[PDB]
Amino acid sequence: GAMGAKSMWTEHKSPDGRTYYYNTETKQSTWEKPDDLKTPAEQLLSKCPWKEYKSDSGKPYYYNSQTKESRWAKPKELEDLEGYQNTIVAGSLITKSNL
Amino acid sequence: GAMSGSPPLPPGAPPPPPPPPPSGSGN
Repeated sequence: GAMGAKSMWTEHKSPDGRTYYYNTETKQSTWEKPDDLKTPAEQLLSKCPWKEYKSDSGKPYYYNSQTKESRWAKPKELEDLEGYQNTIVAGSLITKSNL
Repeated sequence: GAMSGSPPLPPGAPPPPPPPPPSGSGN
């Protein structure tokens, strides 16, 4: 009944400013954030196949995990994902994509 | 080893270089 059991994943930083999560029972490390540590925001973002990162000039690109495609402009799908604070569901739930 | 200090760093690396942006074709 581990409903109130502390996670075995802890947070640490490397000399490069990077973060690595350690599992204190299995003794295994990862660069990926385990879904048990993911903050609500991350949980929200984590289901979005489109994610924001910046290029060398600071000009943003948005990448899709399913289709593996890259675009310069923000798709509306991500736009509504950001607005997950006012009108949580933008008239539809993310269970029907027309790509 | 590495029982003192900080625990070990994992194999692999989280995408250091940005995945390819469209260079110009149909975008």
